[PDB]
Amino acid sequence: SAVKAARYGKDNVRVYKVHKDEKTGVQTVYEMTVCVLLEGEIETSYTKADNSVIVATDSIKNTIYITAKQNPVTPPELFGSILGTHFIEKYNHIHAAHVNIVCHRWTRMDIDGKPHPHSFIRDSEEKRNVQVDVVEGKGIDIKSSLSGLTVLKSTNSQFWGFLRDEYTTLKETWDRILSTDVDATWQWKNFSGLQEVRSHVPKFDATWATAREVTLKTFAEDNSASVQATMYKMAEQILARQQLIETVEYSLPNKHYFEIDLSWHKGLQNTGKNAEVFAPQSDPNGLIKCTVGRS
Amino acid sequence: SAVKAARYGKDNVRVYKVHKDEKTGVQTVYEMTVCVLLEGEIETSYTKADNSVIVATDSIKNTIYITAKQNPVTPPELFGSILGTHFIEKYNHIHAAHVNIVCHRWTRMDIDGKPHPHSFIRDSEEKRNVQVDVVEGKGIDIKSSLSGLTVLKSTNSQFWGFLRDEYTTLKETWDRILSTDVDATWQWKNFSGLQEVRSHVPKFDATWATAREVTLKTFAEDNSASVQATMYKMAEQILARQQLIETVEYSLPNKHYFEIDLSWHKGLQNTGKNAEVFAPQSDPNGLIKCTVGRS
Amino acid sequence: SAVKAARYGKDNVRVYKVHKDEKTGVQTVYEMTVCVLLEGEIETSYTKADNSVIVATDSIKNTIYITAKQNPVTPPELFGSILGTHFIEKYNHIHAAHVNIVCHRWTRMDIDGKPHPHSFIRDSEEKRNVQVDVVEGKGIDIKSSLSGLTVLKSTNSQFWGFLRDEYTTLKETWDRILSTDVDATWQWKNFSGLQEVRSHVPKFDATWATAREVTLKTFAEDNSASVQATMYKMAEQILARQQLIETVEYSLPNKHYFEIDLSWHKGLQNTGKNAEVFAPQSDPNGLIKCTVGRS
Amino acid sequence: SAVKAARYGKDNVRVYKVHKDEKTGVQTVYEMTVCVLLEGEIETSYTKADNSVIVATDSIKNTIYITAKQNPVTPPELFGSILGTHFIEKYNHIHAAHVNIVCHRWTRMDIDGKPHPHSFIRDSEEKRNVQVDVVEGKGIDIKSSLSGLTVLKSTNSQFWGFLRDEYTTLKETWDRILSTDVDATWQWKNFSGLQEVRSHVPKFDATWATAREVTLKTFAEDNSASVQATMYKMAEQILARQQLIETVEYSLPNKHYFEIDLSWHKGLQNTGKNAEVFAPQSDPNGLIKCTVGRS
Ligand SMILES: O=c1[nH]c(=O)c2nn[nH]c2[nH]1
Ligand SMILES: O=c1[nH]c(=O)c2nn[nH]c2[nH]1
Ligand SMILES: O=c1[nH]c(=O)c2nn[nH]c2[nH]1
Ligand SMILES: O=c1[nH]c(=O)c2nn[nH]c2[nH]1
Ligand code: NA
Ligand code: NA
Ligand code: NA
Ligand code: NA
Repeated sequence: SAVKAARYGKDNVRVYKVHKDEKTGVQTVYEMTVCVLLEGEIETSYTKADNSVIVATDSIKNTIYITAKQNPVTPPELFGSILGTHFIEKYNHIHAAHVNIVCHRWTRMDIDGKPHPHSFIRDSEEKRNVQVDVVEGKGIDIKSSLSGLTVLKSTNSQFWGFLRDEYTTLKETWDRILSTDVDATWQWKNFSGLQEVRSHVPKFDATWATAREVTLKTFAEDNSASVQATMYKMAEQILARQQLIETVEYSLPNKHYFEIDLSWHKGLQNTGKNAEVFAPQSDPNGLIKCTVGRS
Repeated sequence: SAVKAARYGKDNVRVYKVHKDEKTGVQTVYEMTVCVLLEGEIETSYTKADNSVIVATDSIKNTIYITAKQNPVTPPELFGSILGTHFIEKYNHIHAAHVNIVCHRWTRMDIDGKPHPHSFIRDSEEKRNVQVDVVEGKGIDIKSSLSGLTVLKSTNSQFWGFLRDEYTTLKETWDRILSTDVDATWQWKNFSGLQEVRSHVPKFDATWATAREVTLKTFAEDNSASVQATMYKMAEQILARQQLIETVEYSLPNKHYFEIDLSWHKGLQNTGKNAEVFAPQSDPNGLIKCTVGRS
Repeated sequence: SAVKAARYGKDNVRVYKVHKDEKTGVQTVYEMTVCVLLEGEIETSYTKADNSVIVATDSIKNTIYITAKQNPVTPPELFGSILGTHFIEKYNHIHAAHVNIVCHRWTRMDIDGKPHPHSFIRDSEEKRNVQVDVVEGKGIDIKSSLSGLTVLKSTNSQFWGFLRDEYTTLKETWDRILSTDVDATWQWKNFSGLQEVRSHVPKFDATWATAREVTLKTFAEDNSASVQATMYKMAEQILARQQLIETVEYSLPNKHYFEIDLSWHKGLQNTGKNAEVFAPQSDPNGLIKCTVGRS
Repeated sequence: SAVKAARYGKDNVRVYKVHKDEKTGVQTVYEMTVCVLLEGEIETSYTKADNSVIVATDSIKNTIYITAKQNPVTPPELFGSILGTHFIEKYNHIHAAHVNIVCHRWTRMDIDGKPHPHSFIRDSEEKRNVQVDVVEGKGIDIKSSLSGLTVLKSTNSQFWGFLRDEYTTLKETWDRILSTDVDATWQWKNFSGLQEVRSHVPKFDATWATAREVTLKTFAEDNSASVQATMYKMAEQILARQQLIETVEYSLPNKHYFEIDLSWHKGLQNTGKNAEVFAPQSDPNGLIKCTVGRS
């Protein structure tokens, strides 16, 4: 037997950082969960009990904190690139670093219509994420995403004209509820290294905001023919607005809300045009994915 | 042996309701999870296998949907009171109904600065809840709450002057992070029945809003001496603003964020006045509770 | 306003302890999650920012570890009683301690048919719990429980003869699936203090084992008329076998498995006597409770 | 823009099946959660709102139930292969089916030392899983796994001789706790189609049992030099015992248990040889992966 692939590191490293403006007194907080996995010439730790090639996972944890102390942690694409580059430059035998960062929301509170200098609310479970793969001699590959964005529209969704055979019971519909949790990923063109990532820093926050805005506006405004058709419209728009993106991937569950026939009870009408009360279904759920790239 | 207490019913009943304004085209959605447990002369179902006294839990589920079809589901204090009263009036041998409702957030989307007629976002995991106990001959007892409101302030929290003995290692501090998940409950004066609950309908939403506003403003503005002192200030204010409330209860975890000493690494300064990077602690956590009533 | 009730302490304190037999080389592990909440003359910490009355929650955490170092942690009824008594004896102004312990399963591995001296498996998510309330001048109240015991029987469950009215759609049945997660609590007679708890130490593990054995055998063997009737049989037996128990409480969800009518597809028969494939329902669920005491 | 990749289907389909032996009266239950995602000539559903190419996700759900009614659901490798093959054969334009199955434990109860004919316990949260990819013209690729197997050993784990630099604080150790949740995957050689999968049916359960047995015995008996070294030993053995396996992958968290220094309290000794009470750490955790194949 032989080691075909190996990686190891530290997962679930929670990090908080505060920035304090001495002039204005305003404080800004960042909170993330970080995972770093390393690859390189480490097979002998597996096959020969040779620990000399192991950068201890505990040391990786220390490094994340030190790096956060000495560098900006925003945008996460930059922080991830700095963190990954550190490992491949510092250790001769480490040739790839894989950094995943989940950013948690701490939104500044408005108290009596004015922004508070040091108080924050977790205003959503929505996350902003990055995956950064730093590979020696091959540059920096970055996938940015948003996830956990939960939305619902109560009308202006349709689903008709699908395949019908002996396995089909679903009725065609011209008016249904559509609800989903959005997971959207945009993949950046490969960067040559840190200098290039730094050159594009302003684009990271702007592209996240664009992806979010396009997702929300398209969801709200599209008279949806299917989840498939609506998600494609979202992806097309994002690719149009940022040329440094190579692909956009969406993964959308279809979180079903079922009509409840109450006609058995005093002829109560609660279906079709009369539907007011519905049963949200926890499971099963449709799951629709697509990756959109350039012609 | 004897049955000392018994209750039974249906839990985890998910309900969605839509209101459609025909004039304006605006739609409004409500989503809840409902639990109803009944008590009464039902001991023989336990001791003698006498199912004749059992209103089937499946029938309770049907009743929740029917009641939602035929009545307002907002404010939840009203819906809960209607639902509970139904069971005690309809069934001679059922003498108490216990209704718990969790309301989920579906906040209207703003698209290009204007409110969208039929699109919504789950803008937080914060819940608004009610517990309604409807007891035959004893009226309606209602406890309203908010829960899952997660906040953090990065300064203006202190904790010093606590008891010090041979079990104490905690250092006194004049500047720390304070973060919590707020669970706040206000207990209404007993109502005589549905007519009285209906008479006070406008007070329910207003009191929820007040409790939320007081919680946020007090958290943000108090230079906190302890979680204990800050939460008391919140409760005092709520009781002052709504005379129909008898008690306010808060249950607050103290979600710790620890300093990280980095001095071992090149004399890096990251404690006290120099603290920028912290380690959020998943567990353990302080847990502070208090119930405040009138003199 | 006035403080009507207050308690505070540390929750989610994870503790592991190992016992090493020097003679045999056998090791035994215990893992628990502990919560301790205190009450006493502490109102001024809330109303006056008087921290002098506060035993810091951090100190409570330290105390749990120290107490685990210096005492047996099994049975948990004993450990909880020791821990609670410590706080009321040590601090003049603390008058009640509320200790909750969740015990996690670490079951010794069998390797090649023999018990391994130091390797363990989490063989179930089932917990053994205690709630110990130690109140100055009022002794020690202990509630022992098991929870998270998930079982299913595929036949020998019935449900017929329930109330039928205009809210009822449920069909009577003489053969259904019954599945539940068992939560069973037995309440001990009040103990005068630690000496008395110590006097009964052997009864704690024995009564837990009896409660578990009775629950499993009754579930498996009863041709169940309802969840209500089966759970009463369990409680009756436990009370018969341990005279120091005052009450037994069961809380059982009815985790529904629905028939799937497949007759629309080539006349496939999958209902009644022909039912083979079912749809487990995540929600809603029945919830049945009862507290059984002595005549 | 163009569709680069697309797949869609139904996730979280819960399925239960019962087998009833008419001769012996013994019943056997199976419970699974199934996901099926399809690929093929479906791009126009995304780009042109052409639903004619969509096999509705609801129909996929129906198909899972029908297929479970008409076929064995064990071993899951077989059921998954049948289910996947159905979609590629039935629909001309569907060219790949991706089937994921999670099998839940329902272990027959022993009552008074004898196996009960129709009562079961969820004796662990451990799962047995399969991923089956059925691709038209390319056969059937099967990855079998176990996951959620949680183990702990209290001694006979070491970790010393790792890299030490200015980022390192971890002390070398010759005696520590090792605890992990095992995720182990074995990848079968490609099968040409259903006939070949059927030919190997007995090997599936046997290989699962072997993988489990090897994992447990190796964990218990290895005087572990590192997680890396121990996991390699496991993988090597599995590959030796089943020639139809091409690779074995392990993913193991290192769930840390920290010593607690209590020396500040009355010189209490609880470190090194005196360590009895430890603090289990919820996060962060080491994460160690490896894929082992043949020379
Ligand atoms: O077994 C281990 N492997 C590692 O890579 C490691 N790093 N810290 N502790 C460790 N333990
Ligand atoms: O055992 C049961 N008890 C009940 O109260 C009930 N209601 N519906 N099905 C039921 N099953
Ligand atoms: O606000 C606090 N209250 C307390 O009781 C406490 N104990 N430790 N830290 C604390 N912080
Ligand atoms: O938008 C949808 N897409 C689908 O593929 C589907 N299948 N059932 N309902 C559906 N809705
Ligand atoms: Na390198
Ligand atoms: Na009544
Ligand atoms: Na006392
Ligand atoms: Na095909």
